[PDB]
Amino acid sequence: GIDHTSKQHKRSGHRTAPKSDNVYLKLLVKLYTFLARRTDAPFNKVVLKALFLSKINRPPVSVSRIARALKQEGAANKTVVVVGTVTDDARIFEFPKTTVAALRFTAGARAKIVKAGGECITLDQLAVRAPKGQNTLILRGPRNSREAVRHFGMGPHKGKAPRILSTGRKFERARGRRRSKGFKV
Amino acid sequence: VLKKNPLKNKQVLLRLNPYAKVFAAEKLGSKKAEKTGTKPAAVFTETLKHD
Amino acid sequence: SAQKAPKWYPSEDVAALKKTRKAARPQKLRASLVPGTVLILLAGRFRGKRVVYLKHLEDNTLLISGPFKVNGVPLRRVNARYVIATSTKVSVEGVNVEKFNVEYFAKEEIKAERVEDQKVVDKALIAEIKKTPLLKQYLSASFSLKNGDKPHMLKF
Amino acid sequence: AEQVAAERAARKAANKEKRAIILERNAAYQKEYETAERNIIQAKRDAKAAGSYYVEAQHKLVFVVRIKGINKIPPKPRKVLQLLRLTRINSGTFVKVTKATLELLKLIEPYVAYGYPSYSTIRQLVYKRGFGKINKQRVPLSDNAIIEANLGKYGILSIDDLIHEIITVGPHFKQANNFLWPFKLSNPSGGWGVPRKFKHFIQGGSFGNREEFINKLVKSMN
Amino acid sequence: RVKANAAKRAEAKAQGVAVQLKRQPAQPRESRIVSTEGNVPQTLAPVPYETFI
Amino acid sequence: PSRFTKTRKHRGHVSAGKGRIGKHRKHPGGRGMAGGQHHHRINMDKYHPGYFGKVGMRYFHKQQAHFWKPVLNLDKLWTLIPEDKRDQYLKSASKETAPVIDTLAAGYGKILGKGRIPNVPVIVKARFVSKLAEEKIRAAGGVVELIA
RNA sequence: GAAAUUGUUGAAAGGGAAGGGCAUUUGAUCAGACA
RNA sequence: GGAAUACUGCCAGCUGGGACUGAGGACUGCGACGUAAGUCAAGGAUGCUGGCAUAAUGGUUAUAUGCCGCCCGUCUUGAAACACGGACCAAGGAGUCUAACGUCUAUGCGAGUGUUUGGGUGUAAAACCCAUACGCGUAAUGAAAGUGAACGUAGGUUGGGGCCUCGCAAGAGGUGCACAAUCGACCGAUCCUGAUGUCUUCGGAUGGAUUUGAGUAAGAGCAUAGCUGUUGGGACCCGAAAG
RNA sequence: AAGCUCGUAUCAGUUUUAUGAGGUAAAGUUAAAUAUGUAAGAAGUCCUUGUUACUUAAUUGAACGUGGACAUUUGAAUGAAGAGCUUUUAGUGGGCCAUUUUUGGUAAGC
RNA sequence: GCCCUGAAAAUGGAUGGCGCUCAAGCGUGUUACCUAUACUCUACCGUCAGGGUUGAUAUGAUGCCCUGACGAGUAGGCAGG
Repeated sequence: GIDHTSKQHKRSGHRTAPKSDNVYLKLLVKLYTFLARRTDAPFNKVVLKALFLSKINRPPVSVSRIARALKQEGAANKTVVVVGTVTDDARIFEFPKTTVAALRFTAGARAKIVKAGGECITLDQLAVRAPKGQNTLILRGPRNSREAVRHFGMGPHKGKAPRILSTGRKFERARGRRRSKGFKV
Repeated sequence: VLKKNPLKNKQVLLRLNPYAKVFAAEKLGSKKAEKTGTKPAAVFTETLKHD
Repeated sequence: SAQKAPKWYPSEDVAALKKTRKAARPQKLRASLVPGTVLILLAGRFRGKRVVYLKHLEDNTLLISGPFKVNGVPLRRVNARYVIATSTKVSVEGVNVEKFNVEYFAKEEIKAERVEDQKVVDKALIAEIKKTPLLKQYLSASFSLKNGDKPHMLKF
Repeated sequence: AEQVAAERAARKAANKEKRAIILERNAAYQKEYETAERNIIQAKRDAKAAGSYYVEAQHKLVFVVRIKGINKIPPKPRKVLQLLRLTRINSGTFVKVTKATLELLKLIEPYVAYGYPSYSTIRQLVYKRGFGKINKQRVPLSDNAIIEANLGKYGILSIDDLIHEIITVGPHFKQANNFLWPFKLSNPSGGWGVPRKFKHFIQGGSFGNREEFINKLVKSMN
Repeated sequence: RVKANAAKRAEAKAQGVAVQLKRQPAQPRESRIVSTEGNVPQTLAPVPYETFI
Repeated sequence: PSRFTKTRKHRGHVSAGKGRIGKHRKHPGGRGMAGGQHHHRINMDKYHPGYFGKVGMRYFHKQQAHFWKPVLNLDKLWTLIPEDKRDQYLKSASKETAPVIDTLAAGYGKILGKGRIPNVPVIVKARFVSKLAEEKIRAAGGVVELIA
């Protein structure tokens, strides 16, 4: 027999392909498995594995975050890419021109982007416009801003906000949460 | 598709090691040795034959 | 339908065969087989007879004659692997033999050509045979093994 | 298209040079070995004629073979064997001998049999059992492009250059010796000798340092 | 050792490299010729048992 | 769908995924929250800190009406304008005409200051305000009328 | 009109159980295939 | 004074017999051999001959022979156990539903989201359309009265996929999303300071602090579905002495 | 089990060099063998001139920085089916034996 | 050193049995040989990892192919039927 320093028959723990049954989704997974293979530029290889991401791992990139990345120096002419959904932010009262390419836009972020003389794109047209990825910005939305991640790792002195039904007085503020009743934490 | 051992199957032994041909044609496996006259000095032999 | 269908079907195309690297190369007989050598047939019709080797045919068989005047074994193809070669020779140089081939022996009573050449060859052999005493009696007799005989010991 | 025709005898010329350079370069490794084995002979002779003695240079390379099964091994040796890449019974690789690697062997001696390989066995193993490690994948050598596309950065552009870097224990011994997948041997052809393997070679078993007697055991296993 | 390594290198920067700036383990000892002249091998043998009590 | 459950993969195995030593039995740790001071204490501490005890004043007959005070940051506060009219106010922003935003009409009880409205003067009606909320409004050129 | 279980006929087997695995001989049967 | 054998080791030394395998299926490659054309044992088998077309080979099943083979399920450190259950057969027979949730995944929309308590309607328990609210979410924090998030390109430093510039490339530089570390600024609570001011004890500006929060710092949640998990229910099935 | 960010890379039931700690065996205060902590570089080194409300008798220190310079023998051996990261949940919580030591017990399949 | 004595337990009785004496016993040495599911080489099944291949004018992109390595398993978990 063989003496193994590792565990045998052990998968890599990655998405080889989406779990979605969506048909039009798999047409992009089909389009970027082709470009990732034959186009030698890493951009295609980045967008591919971003089409396999689950929902929780795809937070939406608001149309305000898109305006920061344009204020970022030299990037005002780039074509921002979002694999995910673009959402509207009206808290910004001005928006640049530029371009955006994403899977899904919300109806609000479609107007706002079109409103300024800019343009909304899909991913397929980006592959046709820039197969290699010339002059693009990928942007991810914040992952740890979720409501559940707020609860991850609860335990003494970690400040993790216990999972609880009702918030207010009289619900788990008393013994162990303050020095006067018992101890603190 | 299948591994052809050298050390048998002379044709694969000749793609590896292009020197295998001129090795044998000149022998060099059976190559003879120059002759020497040196003898062990009488101290070395005295030690070896000792009690 | 009693069975739906497979949705891709295998093609009835046949691929040709990869070029094989093998070549017909002439058999190298074992060193005990020399033209004009008493042979001992180990199997077949004539198993046990003691016959005289003549020529090595193109099909790798061996051409033998009894002679038919002696032990009653005609000119016949025999496989070199079923035949014990012996240590006693007859002089075969008096025989043409150039007329033979494998095509001659094809199957495709006995034809009158094969009876002519049967006797033509013995004129040369039966001359040489009687020269050593008993070799006419010897080429006529059948071999056997006896109680106590050990083929790994005995010489042939 | 030019293609097939005009790039053939253009390429086929470069093929001619690789083995024309392997031609001259191996000739130099054969004259190098023989005059070294001769000077070690002439030195023991020139000394005995001076009434003196001649101590050999110590052996800079060993070949280790794993003699024991895969279980009931204490933790400390079991970690060493895995650092020499001895993952099964009867396998083995070449080990450079320094003070660092030499106190490892003292830990695993009950579990291995090792010695000093001659140029004979280094040449048989590599030709017969020698494989490369290419993107893992344990490739058989069989060709000079498998060695040149991997070790060519170091030189070592033929299989005659491996055997040289291995036996001279040259600078690149670590790169080259890790480019060889561990040698998978068979059991000894004529048996092991002795009734019982797991005594030390000095008490009549198979393990420990058997020195130049390893050349004979490996060949029955090759 | 860090400073010595700094010295040797910057020194060897006008010396045309060939640094050998690592530490290497104790090697197997190289060849040599003893000289029996003046030193004769002294034959020793095991010694018999004794009580000596 | 019970064709997908895992007890439809456990057919044929004796103990049905519950183990052969500890078996599966009725209530090993008592019903519900029982033993929360005693044998489940290590659980209540860590993941329910503060469970036991009493904090402050009781309130008899509490009504959530009195306490209704929704909050609208200066982040938004321009959303309350019709998006068709809205861009009429952003451009051509002067006094003698200023948008009257009734925040109680939209269900808001207090205007907080979270940040940066634009430079357009705006009339903001609100029940309550915060000290920073007006400073940004009033410095934008508008005012805050209080209502009831 | 199933199974336990039973009567009849036929076949085989049998030295203190019976039954099973690997292997082939012997008996009965079976296609396929060729042509 | 010469040798030879022995022993050890090596040859890219020679030759003979035996057993097993024949994967793959147009060419490609590396070589070898030849002035040349070409051939070859060089990225895995071909050529020649014969027999039976048969139950010959092969299957299937009973028997016989050689070696092997303890009785199943269960608890158990340990069962073939002189531990427990089981004569046999057929049919029934055990992790379900739900209310309330955690993680995970898919889907629609997305600073929102949820049509179905109800009304309109209909081919009539379906499907279709819809006003008002309401629930969660977008604001936290204190027991409470109460107050309530930009010094700055929503900041700085280390590291970061990706993109852009140069260069033959190697690599360096510019920008750096998410994310991890870390120091700041902002809101609330606790302790400290206590301004121009005032119905003279109200007001609370300013400025702090090895303090504290389930916070801000360009929103991500809502709804349905599914797997797995938990709580209450007869609760995976059967079973008490009792009250 | 679900994956996530990444991929030349920090690691390691291992040695070596360097350097601490120990008080058992033997010795009769001394002190092993085996085990054990740390280090072997870029989060580095040398210079040059900035910040502070701490520190100083002090333009002096401390901590952090700007500018410049030294890259793969970059700082020992070997190895590395890659390194890290998170969520979520099953079973288990009666153990038994052998070796090398050892207490209770006369000993024991204790 | 070997052997004998010391040496006595209950159904019949066990170097495993027969039986073995210049052994088929005891101590030691050199060889030859036997055979595990382990080792080497080959084919095939599956698992994992790494790569090749989207062009009409066919039939599968959960597809086809290339290359390697690996395979015990109760309680338990998962994927595919």
